Amino acid sequence: LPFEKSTIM
Amino acid sequence: GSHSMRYFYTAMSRPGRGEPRFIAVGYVDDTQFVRFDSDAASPRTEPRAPWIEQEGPEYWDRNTQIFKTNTQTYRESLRNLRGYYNQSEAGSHIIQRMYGCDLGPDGRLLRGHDQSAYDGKDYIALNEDLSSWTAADTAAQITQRKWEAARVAEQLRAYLEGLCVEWLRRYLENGKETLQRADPPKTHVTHHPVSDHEATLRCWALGFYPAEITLTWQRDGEDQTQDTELVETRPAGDRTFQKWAAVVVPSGEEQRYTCHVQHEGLPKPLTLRWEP
Amino acid sequence: MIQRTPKIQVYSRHPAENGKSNFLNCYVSGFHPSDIEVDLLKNGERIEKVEHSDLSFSKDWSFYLLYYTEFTPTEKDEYACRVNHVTLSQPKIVKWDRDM
Repeated sequence: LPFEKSTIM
Repeated sequence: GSHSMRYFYTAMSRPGRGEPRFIAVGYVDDTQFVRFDSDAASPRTEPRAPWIEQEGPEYWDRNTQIFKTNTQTYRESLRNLRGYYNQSEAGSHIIQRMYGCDLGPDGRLLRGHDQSAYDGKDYIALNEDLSSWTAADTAAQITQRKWEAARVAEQLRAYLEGLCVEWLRRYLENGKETLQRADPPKTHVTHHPVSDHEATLRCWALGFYPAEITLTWQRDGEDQTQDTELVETRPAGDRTFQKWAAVVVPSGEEQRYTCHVQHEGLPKPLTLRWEP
Repeated sequence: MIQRTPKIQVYSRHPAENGKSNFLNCYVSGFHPSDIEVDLLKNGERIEKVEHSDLSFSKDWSFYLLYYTEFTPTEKDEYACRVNHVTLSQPKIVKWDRDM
């Protein structure tokens, strides 16, 4: 299962 | 005995050729089990191993939503990094990310990983403590501040120590017949004359899983590192791997050479010689 | 930008036996950026319906792909892989050698 949070660099 | 799970993300801009492509692939050890491609006719997370097919629609929708959000986030990240490096809007650039968890032979978390790269160069990486970042340059220091403000390291530590390990253990159990089965290499030594006074001895290893293997040539019990032509381990296409190691030996001296094979699938390590 | 040229290997899935169905592989690895053109050739002509693995990369960030097709090796038929990448001035052709 992948990491659920995405954060703009 | 030891197992790992990794996700590999590639986000590539292509000015004049549409929006950046985002591809994500998931692996357990050397076995790919999922893919997502923003360029697909209908972008959705797809199974790539038989043991993952049993997961319910809630799993597939959960994965698809994460990867669709990532497609949008990475398009923003590519625009931002282009700005951080004062790059023109003309060139194609790539952000890569690889993260996941490693388990020991007892199934406990050995360590977590989270690394990002820009145009094939290290950009930002989560330290082994899963609490701090290593930024490669002043551009990556901007990302570091953004990630500290969003508490990314705290979120990753919780995922790596929790969900990552739990889901890896689930996959290892569901796919135990393949993932927890080490296939030993099938080995043989070939002989090819190159001239009247020298010949190539080639030591083959085929059909092995996992990819990790050690193939070495020894002359009178001593390693032939500098003299050995060693090909990169290659996939057979049926889950298994292949590799060969070769030495150019003086004609008549073949029996002084031994090939040593070490692999997880073998009952005992192998010692091979050319058998005329 | 730092670019890395592909390493290329052409080989069969199973040990080659003339007249016996097998799979021809062209493994491209260690390249950067990811865009690459790979064709499998039978007597200098491009084979159709060639399949490939999903894009992935190694610990050093370099990309790798496996291109493959079903084939029946014979004594006189010549197989090869044609690769083009931004690092190459012209396409690179690697011949299939049974002993490699």
